[PDB]
Parts: sequence; structure tokens; C-alpha cells
Amino acid sequence: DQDNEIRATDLPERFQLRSIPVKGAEDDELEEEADWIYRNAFATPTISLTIQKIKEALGFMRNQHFEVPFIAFYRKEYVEPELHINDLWRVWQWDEKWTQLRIRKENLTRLFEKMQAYQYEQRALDTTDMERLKDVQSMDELKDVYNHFLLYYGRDIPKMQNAAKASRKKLKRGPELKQASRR
Amino acid sequence: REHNFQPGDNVEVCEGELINLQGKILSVDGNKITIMPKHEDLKDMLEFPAQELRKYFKMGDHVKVIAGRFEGDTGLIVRVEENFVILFSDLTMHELKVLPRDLGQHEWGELVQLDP
Amino acid sequence: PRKGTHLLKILKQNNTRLESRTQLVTMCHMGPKVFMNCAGFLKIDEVLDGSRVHPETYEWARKMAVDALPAGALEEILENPERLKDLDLDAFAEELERQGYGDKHITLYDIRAELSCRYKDLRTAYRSPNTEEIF
Amino acid sequence: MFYHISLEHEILLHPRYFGPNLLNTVKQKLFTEVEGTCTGKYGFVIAVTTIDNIGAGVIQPGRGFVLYPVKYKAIVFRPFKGEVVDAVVTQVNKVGLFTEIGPMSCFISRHSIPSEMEFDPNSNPPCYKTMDEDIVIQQDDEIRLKIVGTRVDKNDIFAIGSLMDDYLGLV
Amino acid sequence: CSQFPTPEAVLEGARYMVALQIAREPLVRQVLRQTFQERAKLNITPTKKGRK
Amino acid sequence: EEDASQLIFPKEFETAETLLNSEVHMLLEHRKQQNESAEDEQELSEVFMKTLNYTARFSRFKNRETIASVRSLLLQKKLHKFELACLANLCPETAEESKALIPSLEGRFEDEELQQILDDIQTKRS
Repeated sequence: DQDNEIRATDLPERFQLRSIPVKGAEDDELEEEADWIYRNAFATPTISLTIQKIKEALGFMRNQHFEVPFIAFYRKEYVEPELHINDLWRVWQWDEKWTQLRIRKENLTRLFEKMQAYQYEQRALDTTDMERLKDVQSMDELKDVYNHFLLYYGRDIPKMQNAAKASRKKLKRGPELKQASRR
Repeated sequence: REHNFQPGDNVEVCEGELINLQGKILSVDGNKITIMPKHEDLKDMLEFPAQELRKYFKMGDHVKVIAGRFEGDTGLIVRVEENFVILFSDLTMHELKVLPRDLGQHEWGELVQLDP
Repeated sequence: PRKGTHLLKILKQNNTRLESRTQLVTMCHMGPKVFMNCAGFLKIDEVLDGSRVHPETYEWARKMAVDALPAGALEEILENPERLKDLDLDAFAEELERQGYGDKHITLYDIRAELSCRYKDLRTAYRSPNTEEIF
Repeated sequence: MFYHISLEHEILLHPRYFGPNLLNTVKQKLFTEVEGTCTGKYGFVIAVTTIDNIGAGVIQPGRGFVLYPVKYKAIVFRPFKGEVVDAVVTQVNKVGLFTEIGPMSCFISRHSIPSEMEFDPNSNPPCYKTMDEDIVIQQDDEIRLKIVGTRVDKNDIFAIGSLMDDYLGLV
Repeated sequence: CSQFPTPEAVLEGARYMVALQIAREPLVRQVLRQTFQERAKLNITPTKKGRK
Repeated sequence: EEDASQLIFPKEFETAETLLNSEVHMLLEHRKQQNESAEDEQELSEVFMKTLNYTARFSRFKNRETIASVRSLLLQKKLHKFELACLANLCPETAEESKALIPSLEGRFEDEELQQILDDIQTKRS
């Protein structure tokens, strides 16, 4: 039973339930996190209703593996007075959003890389690959870069993927289901 | 171990000489079960003790849970595994794992408040 | 749920109360990091075990107990605080640079408050409902 | 799939409705009585296109009502196991995709979409994607799905779809 | 072509092409999204049902 | 026992005549237009509305003559009235795809002839 392997490990029970698994930091991507969370999670809303502290709180969550209440109660000096218990929960929530954003950006980068290889084998991707994939600072504009890619290359993704599935079968000579016409 | 078999059930023989034979239950008499084998080549009725049969289902069948943790709930089978069938409860719309072996506070018209 | 039910199942099966927080890692199979996280939040009706000071903090609590004049010191201090004003945040902050490695001044604040009264409830005192609430 | 079929219905008409406009009143009662209805036998009756003939009104003995057996041709949507039909994804959830095929609501369970697909609970809106993000399906996307099962309800039909075959999926 | 049998039809198709390319450009979307964030009006009217 | 993949349908439905999404769109729009002209205080059902706009999203053809033409040029072949409708609704591009969607087509035609049929249908799309 999954409860047995989940209960056996050394991490908090809520950490295994979380969709995004907790992974260590590198201090540079963590600096980018503290900046990103401050600019997106502590910015003016549309309807009528510290970075150092966030950096330390995130360091506790990703490297020390401390839960929000532990950080609040036993690590007050590091987060207070600019971060309170609810702010720590908000940071712990935004950690998921940041991880998904970064993973999405990476997956799309690898997709663009494959598209360049495909076009070289057969407009083109010259500067937009580095420029736009690195520029994305939010999920909203991420979708823009995805749909922009699909406008030109959306016709060829099925061709490329069906060719990759055939390539795998030929190499042997997974769910290798072909893809729709997408017209 | 008294079985949940009822006429109309699809079953597969799980033990004995006729293993993997599929048929439909016709009658249930204690722990004796009469089934109609499902083959163009076999039309005659067969009787098996209830220990020797197991229910079986295919994806897309519509079924009702008649025992255990969710008894009374119903839904469509979305996937079948040798260990269990996973079905999508029609109205509460949840995935719900179940064993193949299992498939007054108010009165009708009563007035209830809901929100204040 | 997973870790808790396991912990309770063990404690139940053994038929014994937790004499001390160290008993968690000794008797149960919980890892150091979960112990680090929860040990502060688990009460025990070794006298410090029934208070908010964390096991890592026990050395500091013992130090304050000795300076306040160490089970014999603690028990007397727990009955009544000999001197509330005795500690000096500048002295602790200065020694922390070589013994603790950090600006723990608020932690000392909380240790003092804890030694004053073990596990003082922070909820606001109960009050009869206001006429508006009653309505 | 949509079909054009001859169907029959027997409508009970209250004596007060007799008189000159009688038959047009039958025509009008028929439309309101079968259009939009749904049955496991024929599917959803989308619209009555024409009325073939109104049978002779048999006056029921004892009660004044005369019943008219009327034959008509209607546009009917009948799903089947094995169908491959275009569907619009209306809501994406942690447990499959909720989509609509014409009037028929349909569901694609998480267990019947390719292994690569995974749910993204925080996208705007939430969506399913592969590990390469090559195909991302969300609300209002068009999906060719294959119906593998169906359940019939009172004036409703619900179907369960799949994306497991070779040419199903997005658009 | 048979998909656009006249200069008028071919020109509308070209307009569609340009319209898509403009509407999908991340830069145009970024500036227009910013425009909707700062200067956006909400209009409401009741339906034939909501009137009652 | 019912499965469209192998062309097995109930006796009650076998005698039915299929309709293309464009065809139904023309019928249903005629119906709504007739609803407006001969105005009477009568209402259109949700099933009709969500079928009209759905058919509008998947109406591969718009010109009334393009529907009759794709239907006639297709029925000139030996397809079942089921394949007649789903190949005009789905508009498969490669013959291999058409056979994947409708397995009944396997061995029914040679791939190059089938591709010819699909190419013809695709040129008719509007």
C-alpha cells in the first residue's frame, strides 16, 4: 500500500501529498524565486481589497525541509517582522506556481530545440528560442509563447511526433499513439 | 464465503477444469449457480459451486456497487484491473476503486433549509 | 494522518505514556526531520518536555536556569521566576556569535516567557457573545 | 451521429382544443412534446423536420380525450460504442476531462488518456499536458474522442470517451 | 484557388493570415494585455430573463 | 453487441439515413429562421441551441451546393451511410488516418484510391 512507503520516509506527510515534490535549491534559482514571488505574490490586485525574508523562508522549505508552522514559531528572527504566518503559507503556495512555471519553460525549450532539429533536417526559430523562453516571467505570457509557436509550427508537431514514434520503432528493429491532423 | 451472485451477472470460471470459461448466470440456489456459457459452440446450461466463479467486467459497462465502502453508488467502469475495477460514479463524479466481487434523516418531498 | 495513526498505534500497543519527547525517536520509527518539525508542538503533561522550548533549545534553557541562580534549579524556577529582568539581550547576543551562530534574541525572549508559564494558551480569553452576535 | 428518421407518437388532445384550428394545434402539440426529449432507444430528438401524416383521432371511451397517432421525421443524435466524434472540452479536472458532443455531455476519464498526459492544477485554466508540452488540451479545445460506453438517464444520455486510439486527440 | 476562387476571397484569406500573426505575437499580446489591465471598462445589461 | 467499428447497429437504426454536420446546420438554421418570421411566443430548447452552435463549430462545409456535392461524389463509391457521414464530419487527411478512425475501411479500398477520395473531400472544405 502507498501509505506504507509514504509513511516510511523522513519528510512531512503534507510534503508527499503536494503535487510538486520538494527539491533542493542552488542559491541562484532561489534568488530568482525570492524576486519572482515578491513581484508576483505581493503586488497590487486589480480589484479593491522583504525579499531577504522570502529568501530565508524558501531556503528553510527547500533545503532544511521545515514546514511553515515550524518556520513561523521557531525561526521568527529570519522571517519577521515583514513575513507573518499567512505570508509564509502564501510563499509555500507560490513555490508550486514557480516550480510549474520553470518546468513548463524548460519543457517548451526542449520542444523548440526539437523543432530546430526537425527544420534543419527538412519561417524558422533563430532568436525567439532564447529570447522568449528566457523572457517569460509569468504563466499568462507563457501561454502567449506556446500559442505563438503553435501558429507556425502547430501544423508540423503531429508530423514530427509521428516521425519520432516511427523512429523509435525503427530503432528497435511506450504509448506510441499517433496524433490527429490538427487542421 | 457467501457470494453476491445474481441472475444476469457476467461471470468467468476462475477455478477447476473449466477455467477461463465465460457465461451468464441463470439461477442461484444456495451455493449452486447455473450459468449459460458464452460460446457459439456451447449452448447447454452448466452448474458450478459459487466458490468457482468470479464476476468480470469490460470497460464501458454500467454497474452498481452492491457491497462495501460505497454500496448503493453507481457509475461507468473506466478501467479494469485483475485486482479491481475503477469506476466513475455517475452523479458524485469521482473515480472510485472497487472489487469486481461487489458489482432516513429526510423523506421525499421534505423541506430543507440549505443556506440560512 | 499516515504518520500520526502509526505513532498512536505504536504508543497504544505499547500501553505507555510518552515520558519525554526523546521517547518519540527512541520508541517510534520517525525520522530526525519530522521529529525536528513536530517536537516543539507536542505537549507532555525532564520537566521542560511540557513546554514550547524545542529540544535543540534545551541547552539554552538549561543555561538560563543555571544563570538564574539542572533539574533542581529548573523545578524551583518553574514555581516562580526569581528575576524577570535578569537576562541581558546584549550579553546573549554577543555570546551567540560564538555559541549558537545567530541573532536568536527573540528566541531568548520566548524562552523567558515559556519558563514563566509552561505552555500558556495564546487564545483570547472567553467572553460572552455581544448583542450583535446574539442577534 | 445525427440521423433523419421516421418516428411515431400518440398525443392525447383535450376536447376544448377541437374546432377549426384543431390539426394545426396537433402539429404544434407534437413539436413541444417530442423535441428536446431523449430516450435510450433513439437518442436525442434534436428537431422535428416534417410531419408525415396525422392518423385518425380515436375518441377514447370514458374520457373525452381523442388520441392522434402522428408519424413524423426528426433529426436525432444517437451515440454508439465505437463512435469517433468531435467534442468540445468544457471543463478540465484532476479526474479526467468533461467535454460535450452536441447536446450529449461526455467524460474522458484520467485512465483513458495516453500515459504521457498529466494534469496541471494551476494553469490558467487547468489543463492536461505531456512531459514535452507538445499537446496541451484545456477548455474550449476541440478533441476527437472515441466513445467506449454510455449510460441512459431520464431524458438524458451520458457517454464515456477515450483518446487511446492512434489518431484521436487534440483538434 | 478553389479555396479562394477570386481576388476578393484570396485577399480576405490574406487578411486572416495577417490577423492571426498579429493576434498571436507575444509582444502585441503583452502590450494589449497591459492595456486591458490598466484601461478596461465593464458593461452589463440584463437578459430577457434577468429583466424579470 | 453494438459497436460502430465493425458496422453493427440496431435494427431500428439501420433503416435511418445519416446527416452531415453541415447538413444539420442548414436544417437547424432554417428551423430557427422559421421560428423568427412566423413569430409566436414559443421557445427553443437548450438541446437545440447547444446542437446548433456545436454543429456550427464542426460544419466542414457552408455552401449548400458543397454539401450536396461532397455527398454525391462520395455516394458514387461503395461506402455505408455511416462512413458517408463520419468521413464528411471528420475530414481525415491521410488514408491511413481514415482507416484508423473508421476501421471498417481496412481492405475496403486501396490506400491510393482512398487518399484520392479524402483529397477530393478536403478540397471541398470551406
